[PDB]
Amino acid sequence: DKPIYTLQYGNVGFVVNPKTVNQNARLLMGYEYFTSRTELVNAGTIST
Amino acid sequence: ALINPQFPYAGPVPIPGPAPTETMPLLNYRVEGRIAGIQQARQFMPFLQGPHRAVAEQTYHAIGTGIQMGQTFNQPLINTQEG
Repeated sequence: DKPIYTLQYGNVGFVVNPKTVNQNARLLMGYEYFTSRTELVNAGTIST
Repeated sequence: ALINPQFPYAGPVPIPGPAPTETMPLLNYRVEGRIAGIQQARQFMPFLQGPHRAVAEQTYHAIGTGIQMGQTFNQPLINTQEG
């Protein structure tokens, strides 16, 4: 309902404060998002 | 709001506030967007535009033919009454 969008309220970050960290630890991040670009006039006409 | 004397509500949030960041900037987006795939003039449907008959009327063709032919039997003659 309110997508994270920097430029709307400064940089935002996802945070994890770990209690235990084993060797080769890492966070695998998965994102779902919307993104553009400007639209130019449409092609496709077929003469004949 | 209620203010109570002598414990008055500070007259402001004052100058001791902690400015936490300068991240205030929304960087303007600059972009060029092109949706240009060749379009072909046609789509296929099962049916578009038809106003199908819910019942038809009964319909027919016509013919006649023949001639005028006949076998006849007549009433007998009778005595005439009056006149």
